[PDB]
Amino acid sequence: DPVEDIIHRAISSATNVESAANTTPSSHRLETGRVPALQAA
Amino acid sequence: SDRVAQLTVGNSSITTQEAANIVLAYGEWPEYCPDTDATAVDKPTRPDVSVNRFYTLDSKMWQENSTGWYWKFPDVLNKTGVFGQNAQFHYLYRSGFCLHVQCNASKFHQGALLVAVIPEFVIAGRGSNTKEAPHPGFTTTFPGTTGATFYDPYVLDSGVPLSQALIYPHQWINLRTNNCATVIVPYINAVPFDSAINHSNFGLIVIPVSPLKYSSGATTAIPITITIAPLNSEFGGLRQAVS
Repeated sequence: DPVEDIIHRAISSATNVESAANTTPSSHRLETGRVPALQAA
Repeated sequence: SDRVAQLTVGNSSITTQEAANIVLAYGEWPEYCPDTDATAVDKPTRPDVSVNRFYTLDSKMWQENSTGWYWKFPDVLNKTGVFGQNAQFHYLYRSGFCLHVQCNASKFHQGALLVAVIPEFVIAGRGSNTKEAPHPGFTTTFPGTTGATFYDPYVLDSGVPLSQALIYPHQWINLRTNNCATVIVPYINAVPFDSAINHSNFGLIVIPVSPLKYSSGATTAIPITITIAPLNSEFGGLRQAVS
């Protein structure tokens, strides 16, 4: 009923880390479309 | 049921009919490196047939005035077989071993050998200098398949007496009782993987304590052959060949 337009977060997330990170076992990739080596700096 | 044994590893097998027993070094079996003790982040190779088999070295003639012998492991197998090619292409290395020293003699011969396994067996120099100083050559420290004869077996060429060297894993080859000694050794090192070219873990040693004696007319040539075999061997860090 009065003037209307008078009426009108982050990214990071900290984690408690005790020791260094582990490593999970991997396999071989033979497929197209999914590439982790190409970056854009 | 105790003097007769057969040891089949890979595509090779050793029989014996006059054995004594089989010694596990420090009560443990050679195994692969667990995930809670590994420090590399690559996947290791495990050939498991092509590298786990009995390799037979050359024979050493045992005489009246022998002062004894020593090999370095895994130095003697860096140039023989597919174990010698996996230990050159790969930076890292881990294995156990299974040793077997054959020496037969008749019922009219006498003598005894001491077949022991010495972890981290460091050769000493032989000079009275307090700094320059004498140090052993590379063919004396890392001899290869031809071994090396001791100069002073009473102190094991390291200033450490033979009379206490039964604290290591060992057997005896007494020519009236047996003809072969078998020692099974796990991987003993302060790091999980280590290089197979710079660092030899332990050294097999055969020293005749009581000398070979025989009456006239008997067979004068008594050889000593050594047949060794890697067990649970795995490599890592692939690159080009370095010998």
